[PDB]
Amino acid sequence: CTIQRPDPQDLRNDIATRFSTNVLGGAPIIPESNEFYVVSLEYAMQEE
Amino acid sequence: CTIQRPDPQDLRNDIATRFSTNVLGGAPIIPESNEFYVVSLEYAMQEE
Amino acid sequence: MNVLIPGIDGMVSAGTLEYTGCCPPSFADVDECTLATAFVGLLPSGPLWDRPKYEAITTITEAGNCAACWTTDHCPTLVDYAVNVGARLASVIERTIWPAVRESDPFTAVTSTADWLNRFDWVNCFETSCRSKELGEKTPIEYMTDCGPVYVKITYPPSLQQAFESALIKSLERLSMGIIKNLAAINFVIEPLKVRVVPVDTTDACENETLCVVLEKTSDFFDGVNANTCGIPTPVAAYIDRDVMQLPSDLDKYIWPGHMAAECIVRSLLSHVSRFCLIRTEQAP
Amino acid sequence: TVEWLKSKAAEWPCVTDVFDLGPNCCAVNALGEVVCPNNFEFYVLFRDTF
Amino acid sequence: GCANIPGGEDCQCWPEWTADNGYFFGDVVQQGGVLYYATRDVPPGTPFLAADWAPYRPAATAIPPHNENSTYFQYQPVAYNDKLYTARTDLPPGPFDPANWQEISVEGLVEVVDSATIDFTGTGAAGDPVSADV
Amino acid sequence: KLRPLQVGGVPGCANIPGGEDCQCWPEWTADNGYFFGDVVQQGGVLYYATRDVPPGTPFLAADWAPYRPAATAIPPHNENSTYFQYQPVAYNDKLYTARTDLPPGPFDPANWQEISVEGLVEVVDSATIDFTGTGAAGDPVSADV
Amino acid sequence: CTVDVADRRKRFWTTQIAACGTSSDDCGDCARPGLQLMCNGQGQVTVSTDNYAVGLALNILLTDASKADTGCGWTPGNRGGFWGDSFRSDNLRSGSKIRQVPTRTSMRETVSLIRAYALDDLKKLVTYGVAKSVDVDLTYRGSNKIDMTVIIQGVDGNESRVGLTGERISNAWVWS
Amino acid sequence: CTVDVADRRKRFWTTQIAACGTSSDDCGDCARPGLQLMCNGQGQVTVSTDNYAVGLALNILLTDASKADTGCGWTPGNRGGFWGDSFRSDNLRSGSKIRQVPTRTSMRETVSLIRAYALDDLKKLVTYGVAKSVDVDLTYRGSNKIDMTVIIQGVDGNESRVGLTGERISNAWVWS
Repeated sequence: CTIQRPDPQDLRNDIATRFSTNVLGGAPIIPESNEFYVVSLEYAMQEE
Repeated sequence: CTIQRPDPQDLRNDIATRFSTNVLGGAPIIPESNEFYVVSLEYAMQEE
Repeated sequence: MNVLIPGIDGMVSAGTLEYTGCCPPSFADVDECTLATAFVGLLPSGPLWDRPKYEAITTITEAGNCAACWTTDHCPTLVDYAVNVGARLASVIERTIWPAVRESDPFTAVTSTADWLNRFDWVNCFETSCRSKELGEKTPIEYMTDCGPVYVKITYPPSLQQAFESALIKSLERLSMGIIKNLAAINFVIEPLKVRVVPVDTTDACENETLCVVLEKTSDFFDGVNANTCGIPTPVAAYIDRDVMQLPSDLDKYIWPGHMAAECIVRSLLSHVSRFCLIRTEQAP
Repeated sequence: TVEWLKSKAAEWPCVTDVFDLGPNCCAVNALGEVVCPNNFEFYVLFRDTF
Repeated sequence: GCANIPGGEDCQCWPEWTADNGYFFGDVVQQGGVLYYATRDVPPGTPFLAADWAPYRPAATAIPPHNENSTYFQYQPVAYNDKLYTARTDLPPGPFDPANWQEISVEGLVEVVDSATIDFTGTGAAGDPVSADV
Repeated sequence: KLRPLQVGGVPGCANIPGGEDCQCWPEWTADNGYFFGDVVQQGGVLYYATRDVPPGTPFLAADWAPYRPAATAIPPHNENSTYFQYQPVAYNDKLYTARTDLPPGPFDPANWQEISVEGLVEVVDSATIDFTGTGAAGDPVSADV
Repeated sequence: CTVDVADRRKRFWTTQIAACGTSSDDCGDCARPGLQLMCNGQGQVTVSTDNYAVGLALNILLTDASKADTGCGWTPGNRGGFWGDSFRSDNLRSGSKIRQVPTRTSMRETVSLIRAYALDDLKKLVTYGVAKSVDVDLTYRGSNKIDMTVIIQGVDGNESRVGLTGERISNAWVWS
Repeated sequence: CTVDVADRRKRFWTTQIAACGTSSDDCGDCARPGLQLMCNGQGQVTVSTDNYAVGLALNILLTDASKADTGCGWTPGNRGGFWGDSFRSDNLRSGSKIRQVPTRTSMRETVSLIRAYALDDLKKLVTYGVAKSVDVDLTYRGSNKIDMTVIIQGVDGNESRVGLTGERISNAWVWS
């Protein structure tokens, strides 16, 4: 690698935390919901 | 060679396909709905 | 008159151009807060977007991450999603484009210095057991044993090795630009290593054997490297106490990597000369 | 300069290969230490003429 | 305000007491301005019991009597039957078993007299060991 | 079961777990040289060095052991560690204490304070050497070939 | 297999009437629509996704469309619309233009004008394939008051009627 | 660079109203337009270049154009116009023909004729690309007196309006 490639789990936690602090106002996310899938996509997009 | 900034329309088509397949289970992106604006916003991010 | 500053071609004179005006805003400018609030402009306009776009406040949490301030009268809309997208974007720019642009230049590389050394094919002369005898009878890092010297691989502290490799890469990049082999250009090339070549003789030589040159330190501090986009490179010391690192006793009291790299480079540059020493002196900080 | 001279001598007409001095051609003084050559010498091969 | 970004529990070095978290043996906690250390592996949810926490100061070591509900580290000393024992490995709670603990002796001195054919030297002390030579 | 919340009403539904940044117990960094006893925090776990570690060495399992503030440790004597005064160590399963500040080096009984006790020993005869006595006062150990 | 009968298609967030509560201003009570957050048993809030057709109708009515080219011009930033319309493929615009009526005397003519504009804009519900017979009943002249009840005719998620004149809406999975 | 925006195009001298001062003749005070010389701090006079559009309008109104073919003809040297029109590529004529009105009774008709002629001539201001909406308001009959107020609609040197029916004219750098 040449840039950094942080630990996947940490990256997904940060993405989910940003989405909860901004959109849901600080509450956690229901698993297998629209927001969960949105978070997973973003993650895939940031990986790319 | 290999990789380069994608045609705008192709970029948005791919973002819309990903969004509708991985989130909305395959439903079309109906214009002027909240998913239309979310897809527009993601495309803008990738363009910037 | 002109006052000349060193260059890749001796001592040229330098100058300054006028401030033109156009220089695209660079990495330093982008901030999550300055472009989280900007992205709210991408939404449409109308009675559904006017108020929310007007009440868009933004604050900074602990770990950067410019978030939206949910006062106890909020109205969940898409505007906060736009704040989110802008903040992300700034984050992914700062973690994806700022590196890989900082690493493509030998004068700004931070985390890819060893890779740059593998590109420049840099080999050390002091680390191989088949070293040249003219390199000294016992190099500072070789300890003595009945059957000859023994080199000891040193594992420098991470910060010191980072600074040393960065300096070496700067000097190798400058040398690859084809200098003429006089003393001013050589000193300018090996300047990032904080070492200067100074002759020993005064009288016109050219009639005596042994035209030697001593190496003299110009500072006790490598100029470091800043991973950030705003600041100043933090300097690190350029030396090692032998007793602190717990090395064998026969080695020198203070070991300088920059001095050894500079000695390698200059002994390779002036190889075709037939008569030239290089008297190394133990330098305590 | 050694690689430069080799890359220049490769441009002579019909010079097929350019080699350094082989291993069976080193030299040692009376004391028993290797001597480094002060000149620049190498070999060439005209593999399609002679 | 910003009622979505929460902050607090600022940062201490010795943590405060709380029932919700469990403490292994040796954990130090701060309660009522006093530093206490746990004498046994306390399970979560249990309230503050005066028999589970003992007063503690950083440079004051304590060799407690061996307990049945403590997680001891390697080389950690305990007192069993008025003898000193040190754990050999990172062992979980359980009853005392000599195969888990090393007994720490101290020293010994013996009396030796030179015989007609062997000379004895030393008294068994460290650096002056018992030795013999014909 | 999903209930429409309100304007101004997430503090209720959720509990908004707050953030936290505690970095006491300075983090382990290879740029520093550690002595025997120096405690660091790595991966959220406290470790204590088992010997003097020179700068630049990576994190190895043989140099750091887990730490708990009220737990004591009498480690076996090591020749690469700096011992403070009255530091107890175990040498050949015998307890000793450091008389002064000892620099790194091999064992030297003159610098260690021993305990003592008087002592006893049992001996068996051999095919070449015959043993007598027990070592106590009045019965010195003797041996005749 | 046999389980099949349930579309795997889901619905995204939907704007809702009175999601952010009413706003009294002594002239009456408005609605102030937004996004509804549905809570759970243990924290874990989630945006609601009901009433899709009314969501599109609110997205259409409450967003300004592009203004018409005048010789006067418009400020670069006031000409309405959405840049995202540069990428759709159905060759249409986004928003409505009820707030762009050329006001005139004889409020009956203004009523007729607003009827025409509202009906032209709401026909995009049928054009998208979400409703079938959207219609308005704008009827009053008062001083300035006007009532504009809107009907959004929908279907169900299983074709239960045979031999219709039209053709099932293309997005009858939102339930319209 | 970023301080770019300044059209490097300059303006030549312009004819100006009352540059040479009024000329009282007991019927009124006319203007006598010419070239205005601006002084400096230390000698060094210089011709002014302000009010470009009105200068062109003066050069148009105060220059006789070629007369129309008659049966008797004209003196070789009185037929109006400018020979320099033989070299322009736009295929147009230079000057005005309000001084060639075939005077008649019922001064209302002469008013209409002067209106037609002046509007035909001043349309060349829009045709060249210096104005956009020239128009006159010639309204009187008196004994012979007539007012002929002229308006020359202009623009600015930076397009600040979006969505126009027409186009930025051609020469909006003169400021019009």
